[PDB]
Amino acid sequence: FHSFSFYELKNVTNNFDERPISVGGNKMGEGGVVYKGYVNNTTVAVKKLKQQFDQEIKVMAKCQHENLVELLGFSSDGDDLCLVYVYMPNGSLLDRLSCLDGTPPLSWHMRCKIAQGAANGINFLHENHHIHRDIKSANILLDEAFTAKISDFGLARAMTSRIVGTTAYMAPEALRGEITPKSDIYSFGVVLLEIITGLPAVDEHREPQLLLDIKEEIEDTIEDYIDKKMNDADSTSVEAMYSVASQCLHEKKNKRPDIKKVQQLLQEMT
Ligand SMILES: CC(C)Oc1cc2c(O[C@@H]3CCCNC3)ccnc2cc1C(N)=O
Repeated sequence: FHSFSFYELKNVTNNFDERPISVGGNKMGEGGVVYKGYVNNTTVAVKKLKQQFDQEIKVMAKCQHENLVELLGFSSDGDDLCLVYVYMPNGSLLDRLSCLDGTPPLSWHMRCKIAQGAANGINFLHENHHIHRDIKSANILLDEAFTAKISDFGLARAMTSRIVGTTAYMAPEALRGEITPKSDIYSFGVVLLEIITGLPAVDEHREPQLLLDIKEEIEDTIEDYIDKKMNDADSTSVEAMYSVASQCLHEKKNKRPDIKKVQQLLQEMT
């Protein structure tokens, strides 16, 4: 990891121009704020935010995998804390599912590669005894070849008083304070429902507001929910991915499959 001085990161991000890229600024998104930078011949991602910063570096130093984002460097010039990453041209899975900024809809073929890639990333994390604690489509980034790269390891862990994560993706025991890798499985089940439907996990102007509630709705079909912005989706593979998501979303943590089974099932699907 390269140690950058804050001034270097100031200059490459147009003094952290917080305006969105579309408006002429450098902001890519927020969780801290993510800025586009240009360091020499390289386009980079600069996250300007301490325990979460030290944890992000700690996890990245140990975890290097093609389905995890790569940390290039950092900056800790007192007050301001920055994390520098390899640039992901196709942004997040959330934005590609919503076709934000007019990007074309992802094909079913591509969606299957993304789901498999994301499962391989979680498997590496779990094999290396790490619980992500914030698995969501906004944290699944896409490179130039649409290779799934898991991001945001600031809250990662090797019961708690401080409950953290994204409510719409969280398992019941996670909402209660339990720290378990079985909780990441549940959240991935929500991500698989987003991949199938193209619907966000939460929508205030929707019935049901929460995507995970459609599983109970179907248990009373998935064909009605399949993303219509695809022409290469076959019922056999869609139902097979839904079966994986359904198993992931079992409300009883011990009845959910481990990431290795999830990988195996996603492999058997294609
Ligand atoms: C590792 C991380 C800093 O990298 C990125 C984050 C991105 C993003 O972040 C949102 C806020 C943080 C939570 N995720 C959503 C949205 C859209 N595109 C993003 C591209 C990158 C990248 N490295 O090119």
